[PDB]
Amino acid sequence: MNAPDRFELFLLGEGESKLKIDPDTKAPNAVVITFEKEDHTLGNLIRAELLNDRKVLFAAYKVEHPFFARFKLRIQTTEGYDPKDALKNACNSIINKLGALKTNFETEWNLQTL
Amino acid sequence: KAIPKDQRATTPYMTKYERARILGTRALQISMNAPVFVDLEGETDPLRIAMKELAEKKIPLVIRRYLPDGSFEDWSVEELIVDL
Amino acid sequence: TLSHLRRTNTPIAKPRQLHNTHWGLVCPAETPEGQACGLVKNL
Amino acid sequence: MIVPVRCFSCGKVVGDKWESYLNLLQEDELDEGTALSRLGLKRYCCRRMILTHVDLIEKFLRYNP
Amino acid sequence: FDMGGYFIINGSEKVLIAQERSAGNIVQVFKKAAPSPISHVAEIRSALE
Amino acid sequence: SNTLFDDIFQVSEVDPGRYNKVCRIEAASTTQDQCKLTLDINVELFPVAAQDSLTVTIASSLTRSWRPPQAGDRSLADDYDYVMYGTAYKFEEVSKDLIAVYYSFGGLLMRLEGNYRNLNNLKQENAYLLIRR
Amino acid sequence: YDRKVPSPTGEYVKEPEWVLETDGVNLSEVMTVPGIDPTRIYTNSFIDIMEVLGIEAGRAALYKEVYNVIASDGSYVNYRHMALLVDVMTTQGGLTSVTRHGFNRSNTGALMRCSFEETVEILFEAGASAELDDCRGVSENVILGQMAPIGTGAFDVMI
Amino acid sequence: EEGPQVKIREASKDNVDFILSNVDLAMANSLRRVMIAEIPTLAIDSVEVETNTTVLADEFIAHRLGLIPLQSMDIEQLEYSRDCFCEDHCDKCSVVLTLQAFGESESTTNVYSKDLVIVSNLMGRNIGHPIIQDKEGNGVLICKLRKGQELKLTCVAKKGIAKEHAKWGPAAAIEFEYDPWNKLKHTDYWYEQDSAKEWPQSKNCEYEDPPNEGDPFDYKAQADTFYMNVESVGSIPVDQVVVRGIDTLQKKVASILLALTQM
Amino acid sequence: ASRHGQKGTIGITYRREDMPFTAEGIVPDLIINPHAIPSRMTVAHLIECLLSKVAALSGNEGDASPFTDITVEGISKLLREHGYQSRGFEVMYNGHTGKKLMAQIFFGPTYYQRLRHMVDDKIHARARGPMQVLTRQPVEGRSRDGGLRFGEMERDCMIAHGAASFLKERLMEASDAFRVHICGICGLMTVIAKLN
Amino acid sequence: RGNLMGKRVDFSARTVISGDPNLELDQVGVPKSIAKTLTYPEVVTPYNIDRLTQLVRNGPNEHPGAKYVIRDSGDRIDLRYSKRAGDIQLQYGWKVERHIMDNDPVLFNRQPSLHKMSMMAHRVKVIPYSTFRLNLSVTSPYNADFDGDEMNLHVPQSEETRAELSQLCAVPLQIVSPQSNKPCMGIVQDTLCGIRKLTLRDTFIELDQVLNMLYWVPDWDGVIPTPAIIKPKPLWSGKQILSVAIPNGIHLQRFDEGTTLLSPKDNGMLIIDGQIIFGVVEKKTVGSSNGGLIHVVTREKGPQVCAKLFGNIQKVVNFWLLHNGFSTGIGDTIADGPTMREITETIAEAKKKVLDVTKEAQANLLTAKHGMTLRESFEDNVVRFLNEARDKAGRLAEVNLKDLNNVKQMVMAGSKGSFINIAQMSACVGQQSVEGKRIAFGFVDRTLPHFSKDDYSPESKGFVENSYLRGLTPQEFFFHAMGGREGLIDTAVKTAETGYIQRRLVKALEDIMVHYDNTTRNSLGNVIQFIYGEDGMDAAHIEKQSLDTIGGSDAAFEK
Amino acid sequence: EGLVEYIDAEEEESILIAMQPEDLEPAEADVDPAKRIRVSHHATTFTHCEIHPSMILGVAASIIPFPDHNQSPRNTYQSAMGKQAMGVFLTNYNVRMDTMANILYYPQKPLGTTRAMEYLKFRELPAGQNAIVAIACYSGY
Amino acid sequence: QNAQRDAVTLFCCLLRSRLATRRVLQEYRLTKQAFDWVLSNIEAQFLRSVVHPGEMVGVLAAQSIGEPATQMTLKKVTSGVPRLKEILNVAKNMKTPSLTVY
DNA sequence: CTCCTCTCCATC
RNA sequence: AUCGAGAGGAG
Ligand SMILES: [Zn+2]
Ligand SMILES: [Zn+2]
Ligand SMILES: [Zn+2]
Repeated sequence: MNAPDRFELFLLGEGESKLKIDPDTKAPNAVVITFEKEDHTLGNLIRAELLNDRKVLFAAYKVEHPFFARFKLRIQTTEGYDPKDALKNACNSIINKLGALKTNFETEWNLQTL
Repeated sequence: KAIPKDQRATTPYMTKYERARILGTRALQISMNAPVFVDLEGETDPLRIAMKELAEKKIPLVIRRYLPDGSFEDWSVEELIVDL
Repeated sequence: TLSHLRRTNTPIAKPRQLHNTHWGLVCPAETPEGQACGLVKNL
Repeated sequence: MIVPVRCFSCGKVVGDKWESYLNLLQEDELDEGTALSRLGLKRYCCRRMILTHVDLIEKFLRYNP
Repeated sequence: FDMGGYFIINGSEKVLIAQERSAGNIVQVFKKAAPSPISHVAEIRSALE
Repeated sequence: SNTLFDDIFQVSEVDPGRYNKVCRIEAASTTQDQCKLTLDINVELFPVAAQDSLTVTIASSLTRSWRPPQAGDRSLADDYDYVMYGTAYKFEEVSKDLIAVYYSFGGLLMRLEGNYRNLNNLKQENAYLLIRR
Repeated sequence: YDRKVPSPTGEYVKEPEWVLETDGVNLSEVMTVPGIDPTRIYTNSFIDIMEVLGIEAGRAALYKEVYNVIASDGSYVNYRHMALLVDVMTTQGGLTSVTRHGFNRSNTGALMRCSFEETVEILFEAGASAELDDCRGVSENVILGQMAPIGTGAFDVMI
Repeated sequence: EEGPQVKIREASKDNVDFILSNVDLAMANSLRRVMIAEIPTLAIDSVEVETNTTVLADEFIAHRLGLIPLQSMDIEQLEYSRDCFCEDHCDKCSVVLTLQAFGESESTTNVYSKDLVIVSNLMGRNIGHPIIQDKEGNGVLICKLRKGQELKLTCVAKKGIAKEHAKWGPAAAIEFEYDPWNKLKHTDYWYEQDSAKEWPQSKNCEYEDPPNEGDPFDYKAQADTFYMNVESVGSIPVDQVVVRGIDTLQKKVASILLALTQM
Repeated sequence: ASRHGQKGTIGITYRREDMPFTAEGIVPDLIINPHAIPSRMTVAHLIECLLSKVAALSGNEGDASPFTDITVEGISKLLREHGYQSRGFEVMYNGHTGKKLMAQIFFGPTYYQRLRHMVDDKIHARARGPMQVLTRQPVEGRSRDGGLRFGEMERDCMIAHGAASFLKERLMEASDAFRVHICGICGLMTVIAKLN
Repeated sequence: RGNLMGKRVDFSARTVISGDPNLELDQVGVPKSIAKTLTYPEVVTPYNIDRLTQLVRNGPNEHPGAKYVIRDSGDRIDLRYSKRAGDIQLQYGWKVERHIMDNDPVLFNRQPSLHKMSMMAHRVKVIPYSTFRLNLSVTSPYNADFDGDEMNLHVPQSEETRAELSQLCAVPLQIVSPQSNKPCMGIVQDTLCGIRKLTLRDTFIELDQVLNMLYWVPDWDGVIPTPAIIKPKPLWSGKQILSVAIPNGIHLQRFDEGTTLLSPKDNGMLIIDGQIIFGVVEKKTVGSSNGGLIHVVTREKGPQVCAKLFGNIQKVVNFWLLHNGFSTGIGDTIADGPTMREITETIAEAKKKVLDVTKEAQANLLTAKHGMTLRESFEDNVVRFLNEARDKAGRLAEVNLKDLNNVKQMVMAGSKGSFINIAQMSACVGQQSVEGKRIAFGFVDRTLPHFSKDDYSPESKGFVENSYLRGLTPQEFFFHAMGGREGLIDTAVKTAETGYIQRRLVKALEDIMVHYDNTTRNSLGNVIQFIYGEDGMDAAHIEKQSLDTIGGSDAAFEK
Repeated sequence: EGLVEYIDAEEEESILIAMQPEDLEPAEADVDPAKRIRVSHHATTFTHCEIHPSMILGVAASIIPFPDHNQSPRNTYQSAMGKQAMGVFLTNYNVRMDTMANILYYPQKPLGTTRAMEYLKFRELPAGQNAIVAIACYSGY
Repeated sequence: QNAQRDAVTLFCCLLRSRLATRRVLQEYRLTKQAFDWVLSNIEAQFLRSVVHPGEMVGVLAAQSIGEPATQMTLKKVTSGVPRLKEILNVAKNMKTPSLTVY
């Protein structure tokens, strides 16, 4: 009766884009990205993947309330290297990693019997 | 009767009660478009306005404090200290 | 239903307390919380 | 009321399994244990869906119009 | 499954809850409080069944 | 900006006192007898045991945001195996002509006891600890 | 009984002392006994203690008691409270009970006493005796639905 | 060949039991997550009861139809009903289905899932088939009927995802173990005497080397090698279930990549 | 509720993916928090759990009858020869991360009962509404779109706070508030209200 | 009494409450519905028309909207119906009954209403799902649990009224409470079993986790703290970051039984300037203690800063515990085989002791103690011989419990549990009582008709020899069944008085109050007390602080 | 044939009863440490024996698994929560017309039953499902 | 002015015990400014601790005793709830009277 | 002679 | 409007 609709978990609403970007006040070269309509399925993913890149100082995420799907990824990075790339470069790294995982799995799926 | 501007004990400090009903009593004026007697540095709530009028001691109100024998004392809100 | 058909009330010593002689006539556990606590009993 | 499709906690379709579960209980003498295993039900969530279900529909039907 | 120990009245089932009462024809002794001149009393609720 | 104490210590007991990772290590100083040291060593990522000799440095240098490494291309004062960071809380007169500092390496604790460690072993936030060999 | 007690030297040190704990109250007469310290003898009878040592000794035994009930449960209440309760009892003259016959008849407003227990009868004698009620009490203003002499309505705002 | 490696021990119609090497835990997980919740499927979403003199009530039935498995092989070339521009249904988004059963017999007549009749344009693609894994060839008891009782209705299967309801899951139960002997020391075993004898070694202990007491803790170690096994309800066949996972994951990863560009 | 006076309310609903899960992939239907266990001595609850597991696996009747030679040491052996750890514990993995759980978990079938009292037949708000006749105060129940009684006992807690105006707001505006006319001589309500 | 002094009233709502470990302490998770229903009369002022005219247009059932617009002449314009509800131009000085909005003042209480604390101001946070959500550390003072306790919300209606919540009743102001001059909220279950877990030496959380935790605190200063460990791996101590939540100039001195600025048992608690030095955080530190960090932080920093604190400790330890996690099995109530053997022989020598007093007393040598019957001095001996059997068999149970023992861990943390809870669950349950005496002879000179007459052994007068996991026996069951129930009786009755007492106690002090001369008088003007509390101090700002002028050596005082 | 007789409480007053009719009156002639500790045969006259002691329990309370391992008032709590616990209350619920009637979609018998739970017809018209429960802290919700 | 002294008397001997010369030099080594601050805020700390004219003490005390009253449920003496019932009632008929001679 | 609440039943 | 049961939380 007060329940929120079950499609509000992956659809967006109105005047609600899937990425908000904002500069963190506390630290220099720092950024806090709000993800509408997403969660741990790819919060935890980017964060640990935004960690293997040596040009990053800081990288964390958090679901403020498991009531609404929105997690905030905050990132600070080295002098110069703007985080908007940091995210990109990582977001891509993943694409490849999975892209490879698909074919490799494809190869071995076609070896088996039954 | 009356009690002079002198011979006053009465705590010079603002009672938590006194103060809350000052904030309130101004908020009731500020909520019905009566003029704001300080610069409102970007706040719009008639409660949060009063809190600035008080930080800046610009509330033209007096307290009347009653001593249980039927005597009383007057206290301008510019006169009282706001600690707490 | 099974229980409400087997209920025992008592109107008005210490009558709510589970008594030795209740052993295997009244249920020791089954009685309602507060209000008429223990005064009602189940077989 | 009838065998649930799919098992609440795991997801394995269990609907089809009912009428099956009954025979290799009683056609070829088997204990409810082994019967749940021939039917592919290896997880206990996905075993409890069937071990427990009381088929109340059969008794429902007994009424007439 | 309905084992039925009720009556129907105006549609709604109704249960008669078994009432409790100290029995009759005994015959007991009750040590009575100090500010009572009455020390012991042997009580007996008498009625014909 | 430098290095604040040095010596080679002689561990006399290991203490697995209802902990798996953290041990309490009581030691002794070979050089000058007026010294003993109780220290809390993470025996998981650096084992310490029987009648064992090790070297202990303090320093206080090589503070807003810890970087990662990259230091696979930097200077580290890392010629050591085991190196934790602390705060100093109370400095105590044992009596004398004898002194003793206390340390909280985020709860891993340290008692050092001597004398010549006065104008040397300071007061502040700074204070690392480098064990080795 | 134990007793933590001054040494000449200075340190408070434990010296045990024999106490007699009884099962029956008479205080007019046990203290007047020789052998026993008549500056300490104590009853859990805070009504007897009042008849003997004076209103003011009562105020204490009544606290000591109130306290000792609360404190056997582990609960610590901050003195100023029981010291209020314990006072309101003591202040009229003897021990004014926390019940209808105590506080709820003691020359207060009628509208108030009214809102406690003997509702009508108060209002009755209120009418027969031309009691002019004050409206300085709390309830007397809850009754009248008014901004009552309390925290906020103690004082009064002016220009 | 380039990154994430993958052996497969045992494969089947309903089980993909596979190692997975050279990968981050982070994603190895987020694979399982998407796999479980995010690869789209088809399953009844509207029901139009026509006449129902069963003892199962209307919404009861309309529920189990939900849970029923409907072939979601070619689902990718079907549109989300929300997306498409028709009002309510159209063949491009929605597959309809009819069920009519009527007690014709004395001896309690069932309604299995196999007498759902497709009524809409299949347009050639592979869709909306009650998956039968049943022996006698009639998976899922819908309900049972008496002598003179009927049940007639229309089901309108749509594209959905487990995030929107578990009926739309194609995954059943995904098993997931990493580092069998606890050499990562990520858990701390709860024991009374041995810990060793007190828990049993997982089937996954054969494919990994024991500890040897003389070795001290490997602190710098990370989580490589995850011993997954995917099950399959079977609207999507076992293989794609993992694949469509890697894709839809890849998808949203990329949609967030595009987003930066579209700002 | 369980079967041994472990009354609880859902406080949150999690999907199958944010749930912790055993290495055989089982999500739990229910996470009750192990703070409820040791301050109401409910040891059976736990026992049930362990037998049930074994019943769900052995495909058997769980024998929970009161006075028996049914032991936790008897039950536990049984589910050793089965494949799990003889006291229920199962290594679970967090749901967001998939990182192992630092400490094993108690898991099992456990008869649970869904009792009455569901939120929605309770939820009641009232912002003005139907009054009664006698006293124009708002009317009892939530059955009537009634109002809530700010009974004496709460007023006490309003007097304590020294909330003067606010206790008046409860005791005039919302609820009653009535305009009577009074005498300047007699002092009663004999006044005629010829207003206009 | 029922109508005037406590009225039914409007602008109120009521529902089941549930837990929310990511709400603020002062916040009140209000369901959308209820928020859609209650209304605050706001005015049309240039400072709001914008946000306000919007609401009018929104509709009396899309959330941040409203019903009812009120005008000059003084009439209802009903915004559900009315031909002009998608129009209405607002003229300055008209009121516009609006939906209750995020961050509004509300009075939110649980009943029974037995402090000024089961009764307080809150911050509104409109949410889905029809339960009233509140922070688990506003648990204590309402006396809540989320197992279907209902709670009552009221909404002010005047600006001044709003203020009267916001300034006086605000939950953070009630943090340090007059009753026991100590704070009444604290750290509770999950949080508390976490805050210890996190904090013990052995516990080390590293980069990936630490980075998140840091971010997890909303008041983070963005500086990764330099890690206590930097060597072959870098790690931070549990303590390390928890300390991120601790504000500045906050110091704490504890010292327990074995505490010695080393704390080789990690005893006591030393906190220096927003970072913690040694000592396991638990109930005594983080609880609702007297010396507690909550009692410090509230005095020293303020309420605000402390009402923020609660969150940060939780938001963090909650996170850490989300990924670690802890449970409880029946295995946590098991005891070792040579313990279990020893427990029984501890009862079995105490079984002799009762027998041998009953042996003595039958042979008329049991010396009658002073002022008590022989029969009493028997009764007394056995009951003391049987408690000391369970208490000892209990301590044998406690000692056998390893530190990995969950039950222990909660008991060490002070989250829930006690010594008695171990002792019954693992060793023996002990003697039942019925009105202070061992089980009575209901049947004539016997207990159950399964016994002989004239039997005064433990077995027969209700000593439950077996542990709860062993399982009681029939006699045993019935006996414990007799005692259990004795509780329930007064849970139905040791209440009905305790409510009548409060009712009087209140009514009798009711209208006593400090006046404008620090005197304590009442409605009559009769002084009760010349300064309130005998010193004119509010007990809120009062602390237990030693008086080192008194105890200790005449010598040590000079020196 | 008089192998069982009906005893009322007043006649109870003058009998010797046996809990178990087996290991209660055989010959006295090892002790699996886990089995709870029952006293002894002690007493020699036994007028009549108990059928089974579980039968001292009510109709709500015999639905409890292991009530004997529980803290008494808890049992009691169940005993009042069983009468609020949803399910198949009568097979005819389709035809009866009752102000308020609840039933369970897929009510399962419990997995762990009572020997009394049999004549109670409970495992045939259950009130509750057999859900897998994790007892652990998770999100602290 | 005499209650003023009396009403402070206790707080002062504390103050004295702690801010006495040898200590405020030896044990804790203040500096003219630092000290002068410790002195400065103690006054303004005290000040904030004074009861506000308004504080509705009647209820306040009552609840404060009435609550712990409810926390009571269960060496031969009437204690707890029922004792309170005697005490508040001015129990003429007290169940356990008892002298305690010293 | 405990607060507060929910729900169902029968009536001049 | 009036009566009366059965429940909910403090156990
Ligand atoms: Zn399953
Ligand atoms: Zn379409
Ligand atoms: Zn007149």
